[PDB]
Amino acid sequence: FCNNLIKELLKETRKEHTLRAVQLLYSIFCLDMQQVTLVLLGHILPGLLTDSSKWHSLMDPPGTALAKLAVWCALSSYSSHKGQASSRQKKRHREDIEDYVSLNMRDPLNRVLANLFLLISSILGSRTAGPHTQFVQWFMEECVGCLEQDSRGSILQFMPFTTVSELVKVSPKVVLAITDLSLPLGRQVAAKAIA
Amino acid sequence: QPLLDAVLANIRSPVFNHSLYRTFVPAMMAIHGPPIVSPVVCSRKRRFEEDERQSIPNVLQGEVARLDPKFLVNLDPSHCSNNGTVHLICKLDDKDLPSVPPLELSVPADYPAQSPMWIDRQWQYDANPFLQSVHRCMTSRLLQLPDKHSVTALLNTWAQSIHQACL
Amino acid sequence: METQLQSIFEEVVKTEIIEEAFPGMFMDTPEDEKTKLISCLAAFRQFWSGLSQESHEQCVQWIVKFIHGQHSPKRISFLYDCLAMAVETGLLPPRMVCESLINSDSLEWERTQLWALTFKLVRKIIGGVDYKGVRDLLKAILEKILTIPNTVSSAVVQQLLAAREVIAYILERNACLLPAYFAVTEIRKLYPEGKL
Amino acid sequence: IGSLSKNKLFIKLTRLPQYYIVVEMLEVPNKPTQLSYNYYFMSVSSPVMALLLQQFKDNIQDLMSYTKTGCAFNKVLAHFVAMCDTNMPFVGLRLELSNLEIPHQGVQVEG
Repeated sequence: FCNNLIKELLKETRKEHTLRAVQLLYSIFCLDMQQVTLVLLGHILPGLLTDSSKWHSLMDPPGTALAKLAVWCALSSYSSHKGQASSRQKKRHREDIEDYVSLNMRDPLNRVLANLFLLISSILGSRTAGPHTQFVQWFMEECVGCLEQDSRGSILQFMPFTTVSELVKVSPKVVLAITDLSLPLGRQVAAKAIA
Repeated sequence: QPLLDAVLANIRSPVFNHSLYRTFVPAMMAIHGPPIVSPVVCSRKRRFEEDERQSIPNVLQGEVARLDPKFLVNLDPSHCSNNGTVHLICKLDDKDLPSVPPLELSVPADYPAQSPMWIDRQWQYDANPFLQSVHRCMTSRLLQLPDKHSVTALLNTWAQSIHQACL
Repeated sequence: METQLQSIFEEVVKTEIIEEAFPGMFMDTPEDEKTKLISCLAAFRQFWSGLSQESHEQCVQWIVKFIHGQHSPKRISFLYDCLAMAVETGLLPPRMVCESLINSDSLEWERTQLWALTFKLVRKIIGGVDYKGVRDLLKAILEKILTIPNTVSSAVVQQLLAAREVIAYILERNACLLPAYFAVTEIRKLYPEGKL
Repeated sequence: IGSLSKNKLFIKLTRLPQYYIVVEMLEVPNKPTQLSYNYYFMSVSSPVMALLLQQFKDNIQDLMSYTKTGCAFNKVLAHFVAMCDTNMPFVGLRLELSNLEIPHQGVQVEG
């Protein structure tokens, strides 16, 4: 469903139409927010970033809408949501571990978001970036938003700090994102953002 | 002189080159009959693993690591971590006055690279007249370098200019 | 003789000397920012006043060819300073140098440093007082950018981005610099009613 | 250009690649002696007419004597006729290595 949707999406070739498209699409994704957003964050983003065949699509200005789409659905999912419908509660019993290798809880949405962010940081690596550098740029840009609470950024041995350090080479945007709770961990990224 | 055999032997150019066997290997087997040509253990293994995974071709690091202890080379935030991997920060430590480190961002190993770009040129150089003269002598000597070589020529010329600063 | 002029310019600019093995301090102390640049400018202006004013298109082509025949980014920048000074002196109007430089020496993603310095020159000369006949150079620039591949690299991004900076400056000053309609129509080589 | 001068040469580097004509700055101001021993280097051979510029420390080499840590001043002169004896060969090698790859010349191992 979402695959064919995003496939039909990249045809406008004009920012306004793509904007209206993603605007209507965020709404059409309602009534199934949890599972739809899970499947999206799990497949549709790696489905283009992991390989080069689908990289061709990511170069489009629709890519900015796709980034906006991703951050919007992530924010909506992380936010409080009951979503209890008859045709949904009667069909909300499956099994999935997501095989999310770890090399503040155990929740499918949170784990999928962590895996997604890890893959973002990995794609942010060097030695190849034609289309996806702009993708992660737009992602980080649209992620910046007031009244938001996503991008928790665990601070044990994780990428987000090095990720922000690298994104600084593409000024104070990440200087605000990484500042989770003014913890001593944030002192490092603050010093790096001092420049 | 005995070239009659040459062209007629060269006649057998096309793909069906098997009859040569029936022409030579019996007579060969008369004189040379060796079963022991390569009986030792032998097997073809094309590749096992091949990648740098740490930096550019080794030659640059291998050569720069051989420099004097008077120079102190390090790396800035990795904005070209894999392909470029060249933006050096150096600290002259000797019997001379210290100064600002250079940029030193090079190109592929062909080395048509005047690597330093002086990212902090303006404000760091407008500070004092002495270091301004140092910079002037630096750029004047760099212009004199014909096809400069980032590996050694850059740091050597910079050290020479820093040692020329004492007038 | 254009070759004689090139050799004279080389002698005036190239000053190759001994290996400087013997350490000598007081040998060469010229003010390159005000003395050598002005001397080169004066010599080139005398040669310009000599002859071939209108026909100086092929002459400037020869000049830029000789400039890009080198391999020292520092030397290229030093030469570019003299070109800028000549612009302020009035010689080499922006149209000529812009139309010549963009072709035959772009070296697409070949010499990153050269690419960057050339586009820095374009950004500097972006003033370029010119009539409605200015869209041609924009079209040629975009055409030269389009030849760039899709996955060239990840390290050299900022240096190549200078082209994007020039385009941004142009299309943003278009609010006050050049006609918008012409800028839009120049995208015909890339915009057939929308083709990614 | 100058006046009555002297000249020295060498063999150890090559037969006669570059001579060395030198002359003291005669007629010192208010001094019957101490002609300050001016120095100038040349690089003619086929006698070339390229620049000479006195590429070495001419004539601040005197201040190089004061750069030491401690009856005749001859100590300076030999230096010149010494340094060429080991300097001019190496650059020639550069011209030979200027054809294969990496002509990184003039490097000094640890001083």
